This record gives sequence, C-alpha cells and structure tokens, in this order.
Amino acid sequence: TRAGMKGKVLGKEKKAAIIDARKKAAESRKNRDDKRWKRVLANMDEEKRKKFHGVGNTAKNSRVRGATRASLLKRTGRKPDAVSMEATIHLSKLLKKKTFSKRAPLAIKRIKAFVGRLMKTKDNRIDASLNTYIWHKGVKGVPGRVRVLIQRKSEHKHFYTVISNVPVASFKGLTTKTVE
Amino acid sequence: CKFEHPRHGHLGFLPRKRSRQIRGRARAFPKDDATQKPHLTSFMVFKAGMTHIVRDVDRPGSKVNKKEVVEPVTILEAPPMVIVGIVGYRQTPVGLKTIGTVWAHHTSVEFRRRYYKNWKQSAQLAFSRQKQFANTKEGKVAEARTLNAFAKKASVIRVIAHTQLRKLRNHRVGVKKAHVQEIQVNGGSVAAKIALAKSLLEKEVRVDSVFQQSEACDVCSVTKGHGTEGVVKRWGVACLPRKTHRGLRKVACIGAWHPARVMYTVARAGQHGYHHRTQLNKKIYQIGRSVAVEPNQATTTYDLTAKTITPMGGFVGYGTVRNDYVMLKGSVSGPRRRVMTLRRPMAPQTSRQLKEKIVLKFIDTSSKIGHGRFQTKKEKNQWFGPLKKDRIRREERLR
RNA sequence: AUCGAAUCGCCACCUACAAGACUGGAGCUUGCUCCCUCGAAGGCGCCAAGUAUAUUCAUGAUCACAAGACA
RNA sequence: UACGUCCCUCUCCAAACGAGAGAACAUGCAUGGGCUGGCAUGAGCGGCAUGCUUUCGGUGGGGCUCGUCCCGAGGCGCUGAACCUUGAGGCCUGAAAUUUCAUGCUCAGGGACAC
RNA sequence: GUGGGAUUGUGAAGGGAUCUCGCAGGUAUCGUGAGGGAAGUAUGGGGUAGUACGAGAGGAACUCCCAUGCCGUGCCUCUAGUUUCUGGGGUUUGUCGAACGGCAAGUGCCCCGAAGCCAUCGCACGGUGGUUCUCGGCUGAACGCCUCUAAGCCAGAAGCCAAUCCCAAGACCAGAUGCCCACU
RNA sequence: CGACGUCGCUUUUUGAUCCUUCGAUGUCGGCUCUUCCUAACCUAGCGCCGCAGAAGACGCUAAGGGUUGGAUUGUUCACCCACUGACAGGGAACGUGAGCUGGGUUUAGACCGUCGUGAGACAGGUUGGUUUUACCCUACUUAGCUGGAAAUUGCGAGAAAAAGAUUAUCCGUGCAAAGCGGAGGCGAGCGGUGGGUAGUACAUGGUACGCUCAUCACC
RNA sequence: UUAAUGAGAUUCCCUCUGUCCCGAGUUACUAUCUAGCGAAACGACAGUCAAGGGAACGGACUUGAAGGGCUAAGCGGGGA
RNA sequence: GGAAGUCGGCAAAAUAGAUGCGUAAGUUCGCAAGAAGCAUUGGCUCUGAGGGCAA
RNA sequence: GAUGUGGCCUGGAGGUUAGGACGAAGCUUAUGGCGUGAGCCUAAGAUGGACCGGCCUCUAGUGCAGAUCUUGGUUGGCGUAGCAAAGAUCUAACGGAGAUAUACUCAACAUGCAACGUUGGAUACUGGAGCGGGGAAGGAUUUCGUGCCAACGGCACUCGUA
RNA sequence: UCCACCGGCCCCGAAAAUGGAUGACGCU
RNA sequence: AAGUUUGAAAAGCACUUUGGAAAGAGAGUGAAAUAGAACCUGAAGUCGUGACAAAGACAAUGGAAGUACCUCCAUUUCAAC
Ligand SMILES: [K+]
Ligand SMILES: [Mg+2]
Ligand SMILES: [Mg+2]
Ligand SMILES: [Mg+2]
Ligand SMILES: [Mg+2]
Ligand SMILES: [Mg+2]
Ligand SMILES: [Mg+2]
Ligand SMILES: [Mg+2]
Ligand SMILES: [Mg+2]
Ligand SMILES: [Mg+2]
Ligand SMILES: [Mg+2]
Ligand SMILES: [Mg+2]
Ligand SMILES: [Mg+2]
Ligand SMILES: [Mg+2]
Ligand SMILES: [Mg+2]
Ligand SMILES: [Mg+2]
Ligand SMILES: [Mg+2]
Ligand SMILES: [Mg+2]
Ligand SMILES: [Mg+2]
Ligand SMILES: [Mg+2]
Ligand SMILES: [Mg+2]
Ligand SMILES: [Mg+2]
Ligand SMILES: [Mg+2]
Ligand SMILES: [Mg+2]
Ligand SMILES: [Mg+2]
Ligand SMILES: [Mg+2]
Ligand SMILES: [Mg+2]
Ligand SMILES: [Mg+2]
Ligand SMILES: [Mg+2]
Ligand SMILES: [Mg+2]
Ligand SMILES: [Mg+2]
Ligand SMILES: [Mg+2]
Ligand SMILES: [Mg+2]
Ligand SMILES: [Mg+2]
Ligand SMILES: [Mg+2]
Ligand SMILES: [Mg+2]
Ligand code: NA
Ligand code: NA
Ligand code: NA
Ligand code: NA
Ligand code: NA
Ligand code: NA
Ligand code: NA
Ligand code: NA
Repeated sequence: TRAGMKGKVLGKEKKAAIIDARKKAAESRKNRDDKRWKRVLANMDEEKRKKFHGVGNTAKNSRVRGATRASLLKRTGRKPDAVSMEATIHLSKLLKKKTFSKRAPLAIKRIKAFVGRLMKTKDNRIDASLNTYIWHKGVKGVPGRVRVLIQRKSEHKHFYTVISNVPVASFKGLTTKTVE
Repeated sequence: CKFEHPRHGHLGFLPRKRSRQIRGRARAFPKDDATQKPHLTSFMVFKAGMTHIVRDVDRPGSKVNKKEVVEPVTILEAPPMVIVGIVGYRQTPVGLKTIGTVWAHHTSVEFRRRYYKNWKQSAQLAFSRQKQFANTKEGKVAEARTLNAFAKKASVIRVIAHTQLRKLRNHRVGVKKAHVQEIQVNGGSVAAKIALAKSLLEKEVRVDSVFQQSEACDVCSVTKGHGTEGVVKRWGVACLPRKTHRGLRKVACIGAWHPARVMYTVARAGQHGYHHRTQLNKKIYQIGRSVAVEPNQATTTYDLTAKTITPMGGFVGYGTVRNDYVMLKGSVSGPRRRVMTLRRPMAPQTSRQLKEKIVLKFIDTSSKIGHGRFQTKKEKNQWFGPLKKDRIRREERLR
C-alpha cells in the first residue's frame, strides 16, 4: 500500500484511528440520509410514495441502500489455527477447452490454488481419496464438480491443509459449511 | 501492363494502432450557428446489445413504401450526465487555447475518483483546497474574473460533463470512476452560452434534452480489439494457393526492387481493431425512459403487450437496461459495456431517409441466448404450463 | 546556496497607422505661383539636477576583462 | 517530508510479451437458488396395485414351467424428465412479480519507490 | 552553503585537502493541433417522354427520386458456417463380473447444439467549402473602328487546396486544471 | 487525311557496342502486391465537325477513380466465346524465385527424323528429371520504456502573457479613457468540516439547500 | 496390327469435392513467456532518403530532405 | 455453385465389407470383369435344414 | 623501376669497452626527451628474478597488415536459434544438505523457488511382427554388490551402461 | 500613320515512368 | 598434442570459523602464495569493476588550429635576480 497507509509505518494505534475516522465519516453520512429519507417519505403523498419504489429501504428482497454489504458484515474475529470446511468446486468452469491429456493434473493444480487462496496456505496436500476421485475416469474425464473437505492445521508457525474427497450423491443445494 | 484491381484498405485510417483512449471522443463539433438557441451537442452512452424492430416505411417511389421492414437496432444505455465545469476557448494564430476552468462548488465522489489509481486507499484530497478557496470572497472574485474573461475573449464555450456509474448500476462495467468529456455549447451569443452553462452547473442532463427521437446522430467510439492480426484479416488481401511453400496467408510481393525499401502502402501484420471511429448518420429510433418510471419500454401502439427493452435472459454479457436509453438504427463500433459518445450530426440532414419520421410497430424482446421464440416470460409460461418444479413449489406451499 | 562569470543604451515623448505615380496647405494655369509649422533629426542620456562663484579623488605608481554595472 | 505511483493480488471492453481498461473489503469472489437457453424424456421401479393421473385408463412378436408365475428386443407410466447453463470469463440480490435471490469468505492488505 | 559519496596500486588509526554528484519537482485529468495520412466511385430504373429534333424511319438529356455494382469503415439482431461448452442424446468394437458409472479407439463415430468468432452468404453507415485549368464571357485599350487581355473583372473540370475523417507536442503547448512538495 | 518531301521526339522492339559483373547480381511466364507515367479506353468539363436528332469523328484541360469472366496455348503476343461505362497503353534490375510456382528453357536416362564412317550433332520433335539459408543491419508493420530548447552543458534570461511607486502599493467596471463602485487586538465578515432539526430539488442511497451549537482556517 | 498387362505420355465424360468464386471456424504441436541448457552461418568498417555525377544502379562523395536515445514481436523491399 | 482454379483435378473429396441379381465393345477364347449397374444387410423372439455313438 | 645512405632494426661470431642482488632479460605506460623517419634514450613500475648494454669488424633461417595464408587463443551474433516424432503423469509417506532456509513490523498468503530416488496407491502405454524371453555377428566387463555424485548421461538426479 | 522584309529578348512548337533540383534558398 | 619450468628446502597452508561439498573468511610456512601444485615470467586481444570525461540523431576513425579541464611528465625561475 501507499506510505501513508502502511501498517509498519503508522503503527497499530494510528492505523486503527484512521480506519475508525473513515468509518465514522461514512456512518455520519448514512445516518443523515436515513433520517432525511425517512421523514421525506413520511411527509409525502400516496401517489408519490408509491412513485418512489424502494428508496428508503422499503422494498423486500433488497440490499440496504444506506451502506455497502461488506460494511454490514459482522467481523467475528480471528479464525482458529485448526479449522475444517466442506466446499464444492466447479471444476468444469475452470477446465473448459483444456487439452485433454492435461485435464487431471490441471484439476489437481486448480484445486491446490483454490484451497491455498481460501486458507492462506502454500502447503496444500492432496489426500489419496481426492486424487483417486479426480483421476477415476482417466486423464480427460475429470468430474465437473467435487466436494472437498479442507482441514487446516499447524505444526514461526507453519500452516498446511489436507484436502480429501467428500463422496456425494448429488451436488444440488450444497453450500460452503464449517465443520468442527 | 497487367490485370487491374483496386488496392486493399483505406490509407486514410492509418496507422492501424491501438487508440490512445478507450472512450469515444469527438475530434470536431458541428458548425456553430449563432441564430439558434444555445444547446448541448454531445452525450456519453453505454452499449448494451442489439435487437431488431418492425416498422412501416414512408418513402414514396420505393418498392417498400407503406410496407413493413425489419431493422436491426443497437440499444445504448444513457443515464443522465452531470455538468461540473465550464471551459472557454480563445482563438489565436496557432489555434484554440483554453482561457480557464470554472469548477462547480460541489463534485461527486465518482468525478473525483477519476483522479486516482487507488481511490479507496488514498487520502481523497481532490478538489479540497479548491472548495475551501472558491467558497470565499477572493474565490468569488476569481470566478467572476474567469467568467468575464470568457465573455471578453472566448469564441468557444464547452461544459465539463461526467457520467454516473452508480446510476448505471451495471455489474459488468467494473469501472467506478466517472468518464469525463468536454461538451461544446452551440447556438446563441457567447454570453448566452455562458448563461446556459452557468445554469447547468452541478445539475443533471438527460439524453432527451440533447437529442430528439426521430433525428440522426454521429457516434464516436472505439472498435472491438483483436490484437495482432495477419494481412488477410487486417487488410483483405487474397490468400495464396495451397501449393505455396512457407505459408499461404500473406502478401507475396511486398515491393519492387526500386524503391529499395518497403512502402507504407503495403499490407503488413499488426494491430487490428481497437481504433477510434466517428460513424455518422445513425438514426435515433427511440429515446426510452428508465424502466422504474415507464416499464412498458418496448410496447408500441400496434403491440399492446407490456414488455421492457431487456430481452428474455438479459443482454448477453451486459445485463438489464435500468436507465434511459437510445435505440439507434443499425450498428455502432465497439463491444458491449463500452462507453461511447453521441454527437449532433455534422453531415447535412436534408435527404428523405434522414428526415423520415420513424414509428415502431414491433420491438423484438426474445432471448438472445439460443434462438429465442418467446417475446415474454408469460408467453413461455402459457406454452409450457405447469412443469415438475412448479408442482413441487406448490406442494411445498401447501405445507 | 553553490556562483567567480561572457553580455555594457535608457525611456510612462520611438514603442500607432498608411503612402512612395505625390510628400504641410492652397490656387488654377497642372507645373508653376502663394501661404505656412518653409517639408533632411523619436526624446533623453555622455559626471555640478545644469552651465557656474563649485567640490573627494593619487601610492591601483605607464597597457592589461571596467578592480564596476539596479542609469 | 507529503501527495502519490508501481509490483504482488483480483476482474476482462485489452492482450504474443510489454502495454490497456478496471478494482482496491467491493454481490469483490465462491457455492447454491431462480431465470434464460441446449438436448429430448435419466437412474429406479411397476403393470388394473398401497403404481400413475384425478372418476378414468395401464404393453409386447414369440417362448418356458406347473389358471398361475417366469424369460423377452421394444413399448407405456412416474417424466418437457435427467443432465448441462459462464467458463477466454450468459442474466437476476435497484421497475413489477402465485418466487424473483440466499448464504459465507475477507478480520491492520503486503512489498518497493517517492526520499 | 547544505548533504552524500570518493581519491592511486605497499599494513593500521586518527587529520585535513581536493574532486564528484543531489539541492525541485512529482503524480492525475481535460484539451490544443503544427505536421503527416487521407476516399469515395460508378451503373441502372422512374419521370422528363416517345417529347424536343425529324418527311419519316427513328429518337435525347437535367431538376428530382428509387435502386444497384465496386470500394471503404464497422457490426453480430436475424439467416448461414464453425464446437474441445467433447453440452445433451444416440451408436460400434474392446474393457472394469452385471446393471450403474463409465472408460479405450491421440476428440471412436453419428444427430442436434449455446456462447464466441464469423459471410457482400447476413446487417449498418460513407458529408462540405474555396481555388484554378481548358474554355466561354464582361469592361476595355494598344489601333479611329475592332478585339476575350494588356491593366482590370465574371462564370467555370471527376483537377488542386482546405474542412469533415485517422495519427498526433522532437511541433518540445508560458494551453487549462486536481493534489502534495519546494519557493514563499 | 495527307502523297513526296522535310524536321523531331521516345527507349514500351530489335539490332550495333563491349563500359560494369565470370573467387556467380538466380534466368521466361503466370500468380500475389504496391507504386509511378500518359502518347486518354471509360468516368468530369469544353471546343469543333460534313453537327437535324440518336450514334459518332477530331481536338483541349485532365492520370482523381476505374479498366472484367472464360476455351486452346508454358507462353508474352494472338483470337475466339461472353459480360461491361470501358474492357487504354506503358515503367518500376524486360518490378516482384531466402514471396511462391516450375509449364517452358538448359545437365546426366531414353525414343524419332535428318546429319555424320564413327564417337556423336541439331539452332528440330518427344518423355522423365533435388527450387537451399534470415535469429544480423536497414526498410516496413504493430508493440513498450525514456531523456530533452545552449536539443543533455551556461548560471546564455526572447511568454502568439499582463500593464506600472520600473508591473512593487488593493479589487471590479469602463477605450492602455472620463470618471464611477467596493476594500495590541477584540469583535465581525466570509467560508471549510461535524452535531441537532425542516421542507424541497434533482433519476429516487447522495449530494445541495434554510435555522442553531461546535471546531478549523483567511481576513 | 494387336486382346491382356502398365506408380509410362495424352484428351474427354459421370461421380466428387475449399482447386476456385471467397473465404470462415475448431484442434495438437510450435512460434510466443518462464526455469534449466545452449550452438552455427555470417562478421572490411558500417547501415535514413532524393537527385547528381561517378567503373555508365551509392551507406559513405556533391547539393538538398530527414534523423532524440533504447527496446519486443514479425516481415521478406534493399544490403547488386 | 461444382474444375469456372491450375501447365495439368496437383491436393483433397469420392468408391468401399459381405450376399443375391446383372454386366458392353473388343478378344490370342484364357479374358475383358469387381466391367457398368440394381438391391439387401441392425436388434430381438422363433422355425427349418445340414450329424455322431450305442442296442 | 634503378641507385645511395659513419641510415634504423634483429639472432650469432672475432675484438674492445661497460653494466647487474643497491636488481639483468622480458613485460606495462596521459613517460617525457631526442630524431624528417626507421627508431634511440631516460623516468616510473605499489613488475620481474639473472643475466646483459655500447662501439669497430664478421655473419645470417635478420624487420609483416592482408596470401579463401599456418598453428593456438579469443570474439560479436547470443542468453539468441533452439533442446516440439515415438500420447503421461498424479498422489502420499519415507530418504536426502538439497528446507517450512526472513532485517524491524510481522499469525498464516502477499519474502527459499524449482527439482530427485524408493515404497504404497492411482492413471495410462507397449499390445505376443512387444520399451517380452533367449541366441549369431559385433562388442568385451557394459554383469553383480557396496559406495560416490568432480567430470559425463546436450534439462535434472539423492540415480546411472559414469 | 501601313506595306513587305531582317535582327534582340521572350513565347509556342516541347510527351515517361520514386519526390527533386541554374548546387539549394531565392532573385524581377 | 604435451617442457611437470612451485620453491633453495615441501617448509605443499596445522588450527579457528561457515558451508552438504566445492570452497570462502581468518591464521600459519616461505625472502616472495599476483610462488598454492601440471603453481617462473605472465604480453596482446576480450571481459568485469570503481573513478572520471562527457555525449543527441552528422557510423566511427582521421587532419589542422584553438579552447575548457586535467597532468604520478619535463624544463626553467624565484631580487639589485
Ligand atoms: K529458458
Ligand atoms: Mg476482447
Ligand atoms: Mg513446394
Ligand atoms: Mg572584470
Ligand atoms: Mg485471462
Ligand atoms: Mg426488483
Ligand atoms: Mg453460432
Ligand atoms: Mg474415450
Ligand atoms: Mg560478386
Ligand atoms: Mg548470390
Ligand atoms: Mg540478390
Ligand atoms: Mg527460389
Ligand atoms: Mg519456390
Ligand atoms: Mg518421374
Ligand atoms: Mg508402363
Ligand atoms: Mg509404369
Ligand atoms: Mg480457401
Ligand atoms: Mg520466432
Ligand atoms: Mg539514393
Ligand atoms: Mg555499399
Ligand atoms: Mg531481406
Ligand atoms: Mg480452366
Ligand atoms: Mg484461368
Ligand atoms: Mg491424387
Ligand atoms: Mg461381349
Ligand atoms: Mg475396359
Ligand atoms: Mg459391384
Ligand atoms: Mg617502387
Ligand atoms: Mg639464426
Ligand atoms: Mg625467415
Ligand atoms: Mg603491405
Ligand atoms: Mg528460445
Ligand atoms: Mg494399453
Ligand atoms: Mg520383442
Ligand atoms: Mg546435463
Ligand atoms: Mg552556382
Ligand atoms: Na495537416
Ligand atoms: Na446457427
Ligand atoms: Na451444426
Ligand atoms: Na547413317
Ligand atoms: Na527487428
Ligand atoms: Na604478427
Ligand atoms: Na520446448
Ligand atoms: Na613471514
């Protein structure tokens, strides 16, 4: 980042103070607009009120007009050193039109990269079950989807992941979950 | 003493280099007529996609007179622009020089992000000192002096306009920093131009205030890019016979012995596409309102079905047209999502075709994914009826 | 703040303009006569702020980039 | 010194590589759901029955055992079903909807210049 | 002056001295437009009209306006081509004991196939002012008269030049701007 | 249009010469592609005819644009079919072979005719007969980075700028007018950013606006 | 003169087709970028043009006109 | 569209197995001949025919 | 093309004079001086380590820029052309110096990459006219075990017909 | 004043292929 | 092809340190390790590095005259000179 935003230059306190200042500015704008739009909508007529659609956060199945979605995210804090999640990877979207004799090794590399980005880990080990599942229709017959179990662990502190196959009958309706 | 044919390509579009900018920029404006009312001459739009229309033709003598025709059209989304500044130009023996800029008292975040590579992590100081200064009495005097200089020395007045990407709530147009262009004010005296521009300051301008429905416009845009291309595609030269040693898709002779060098008129491989073009005489077939105000965008007097300008499944790679838009007859240079400039026409608008009043009878809104055969989702629903998944949904509803 | 320099005419009167087969003005006789601002100077500047009763200059020693220069 | 710029990172209107357009905790990315579309009716099971559809309707040229229950390409039903649908990179979380999106990941961005 | 470096090759440690370099610009937009490139070009039909001319046979052209060649620049709505989305089916031989899932035949082969790319195989768009030639005139001498020229003028070609269009500041733009810094 | 005479011009023919190249400048045609010329076929204007009209002849300015598809032939030339507004003529190392192609030509094999006693010959016919190399420089096409006006240096100062105690000692307007109008501190003014509140406006999440408390600056 | 035979030479017809009109799309391996490895040919000196003369076709000479430096991918006009 | 390409159908496309039917000129009577052409072939469930040993 | 030169230079010989460990020859030079020049001479080596200069005469395999010159070395091109037939590898554990290799800040990503041999598992190929199992010719220790990776195995190696 | 004839300078006669050459600019 | 021609003696670099090793940094021997092993001298050419000179594009080199800056060079002068 730029010099005036570097962690090692500002230090913890100043970085936190600048961060809270930006947040409180955005928050002041959000609350002012919230109050202004609520009262302006209230003192308006039914023809106009319906004319205005979901401005003052009135419509259902909508975002919050006031702020960003990420600013509404509750930051639970530090994830533990040891953590396990189950996730689908859409492999065919990554392997489309790839040379047929490269499909399975490419799938291994794409899975390693996917998990490494997810877990901030460069040591990403493939369990025998996942490698067997990926290769079980030969080099060019990689399945379009795979459900993997990701287990990060520690042994400075060194983090590595173990990725194993999760056999599933269907992929429909499966999202990413945390497993203990 | 040989067989003869014309050369390949137009030497007036040289060099075939990548355009300096991605935005379409007018290199000239229409001749200024002081007898007309002051008016803006340009507007920035975004290409969403294409469809086709049916209309009846009013052209006596033609074999299609009083007959239906179908025309492909291009849909360009036109959210309103915001006027943020005034610039004046004085004429000198070495060309136009700008006298100065009168900035608005308040600018959008979108306009100010245009001054940054990384806005979110920046100090965000753009125009802060200017605001604090112009707000005062010395700043008010400096603004008055700049405006008086415009009145005294300017022959040309332009406004600084920028686009609103927040209102263009498009998910594939990733850019959040506003596009900025100078829009020339034509018509009236210089004082009248300055008055119109001063009234326009910090205000929103809609595309229907610059253009009218049945008129034509010129389009400044950059063409789709293809990277490095060979002479066959880039220039249209013939392919060589199958028997040719070392390759067929090339120019056999790139020159005579003398001059003992290669001329600039010989076709070579290189950049193709991503060029700026000006593309005059595009007829405006419709200036639509945003769907949140008028949702029956594609409804005509002959097709009463309520539908929007967005085809079933959306414009491919673009999404929904959420704002005001312009329906242009035919095609325009450049891909979807690319910002383009509509300019008031420079060619004479006195032909029968260019004056013709356009009345649309049908606007196709079928799916642009795969041979769309339904105009609306209700038409598809009444073709298929209850499917299995709808029955499951109702089964869940009853429990 | 390096930095020592080469350059030696200033101006708020030239720093507007046009014509050279007609240049200040007339006349009728049209190339001569009569009038004038009389047709060939941009203003200063060159050692007393002004034309005179003055007043410090050395030895920087007989040439040397003027050893000095906001006129 | 400060603004800031670039690299790492992410996207694709760019693209041989440079360069470009962008983003910088952002519905940004991921995975689901819905839409839009493609193909053409999946596996399994079954034959007037606890099956299918809402009172109806329910095979097969032949063949084999002891009227029944077996083998049999194919057919019918559940079933416009099953699967695929963004990826070099379709749509929807900002018009309305018999439904019109849901979730979870990010937890002080790192580095170098500017100097 | 300030700072940072360094001298020539035979040890070490301190002193000078002398060189050299930095000491003011960065970064982000909008524009100008000198110079260069340069592009549109043909045919037909309607009507004029079966008329002007002509004994008659025969037999025209422009205002206009309707198309079409070629060339040029693009585009992908449609139609067409293309498929390693090996998408969904189907089908042969072999093969995992069978069904299933498939797999091998360097994409097995066959039908259909989105997206993208793409065809005068599809669709869109292609503009205005000067200045002259050849030549015809006006006024008008030389030279009474005359004369188109000799001094002046006028009209004037798909020519030339500029506009529009493409690149564009080594064309070094004291063009205008945003923000830091330096100067102040 | 032009006898018989006479004067030119041009290097798109062939001859004449033998100056360059024999320690090698790839050799016909076609294909592809670009450019140039005009002695103009078509396209634009204009004169003139024996010019009634239509069709044409001849000339002038004009080279901006255009000038095809095929049968036989290695062919260039030709001449036949057809289209067309027209199917003009030339140059570029008889443009163009590390661009191709290799039909012809021009080695070695072989057949014929003629010639020769013969080996063999033919300026005659016939058939078969390796087409090599670019990663260097320039040129051209695209594609990046980057100094620089004393074209790197001098400190060597020139604005298609303003107009004044010599640009200092205010701001506006006006003709480079005449004048005319504003311009130790506290408080005030004017504003930038935050609280409270109140409509409204704009395309409607996000800015502006009236009142008050806070701070900040400049005056 | 000859049936049969022929990787012999020639002409025509049916079929067929990207040979062509007139090109377009896809694949593998390259080129391309990276790690490791790493040559040769060739090499007077060098490389922007116009005209002129000149051993009668100059990169150097005369007179003009251009030319900021350094680079990546190509390309076959010239380097007779 | 179908050789208009090209010196020249070069290259490529095309034909295709098996079975039945059918097959010209010419001829050294052997051939020509797979001349040319026409048709049929899957999967299932069956039926027929084609044998050997012993009393 | 001819000729001259108390003209220059080199290896040896007869003479005569000198020099050298307090530094000969050789070699280096912004290292000056002298000569029209061939060259000579000095200086300095922060060079060297043992021979050698001048002058007269004698003598010769006696002076180089080029011969598609001979031999050796170097060199731009150039980190370039390229190392593309024979389809192909993946995964864990073990072994190994071959790593999880770090200044401050820093939880891990964004600061040690890339590559190995063995075993297990997976995937594929050869497809009996075989990268199967044995012989002649030819080769002659390449066979086997242990060890070891300097060179060689046009990349790599912990492996090897080294 | 016009008739013929003869000089000077200028003009016509006077068309080629990369953009170009009294050496260049220019000179009346 | 190829002189082993280190040095007077092998006195052929113990020992420390880090590196897997090769080696590096120290320390020793020696008059001298630019005498460290096929090691005397160690040229040219080519290359690296530090300091400096600058320098558009006139290919570079070259001539002649100056000038700016340098000069581990030579020579001369330094007072009745
Ligand atoms: K490499
Ligand atoms: Mg693209
Ligand atoms: Mg060939
Ligand atoms: Mg002086
Ligand atoms: Mg990509
Ligand atoms: Mg909605
Ligand atoms: Mg398609
Ligand atoms: Mg397979
Ligand atoms: Mg030669
Ligand atoms: Mg040669
Ligand atoms: Mg040659
Ligand atoms: Mg060749
Ligand atoms: Mg060839
Ligand atoms: Mg042959
Ligand atoms: Mg034969
Ligand atoms: Mg044969
Ligand atoms: Mg083709
Ligand atoms: Mg290459
Ligand atoms: Mg030349
Ligand atoms: Mg030469
Ligand atoms: Mg070449
Ligand atoms: Mg033919
Ligand atoms: Mg032909
Ligand atoms: Mg063939
Ligand atoms: Mg017969
Ligand atoms: Mg026959
Ligand atoms: Mg048959
Ligand atoms: Mg001689
Ligand atoms: Mg000897
Ligand atoms: Mg000799
Ligand atoms: Mg010689
Ligand atoms: Mg390479
Ligand atoms: Mg196999
Ligand atoms: Mg074998
Ligand atoms: Mg190796
Ligand atoms: Mg002269
Ligand atoms: Na120009
Ligand atoms: Na299609
Ligand atoms: Na198809
Ligand atoms: Na005979
Ligand atoms: Na190159
Ligand atoms: Na020599
Ligand atoms: Na390779
Ligand atoms: Na010692």
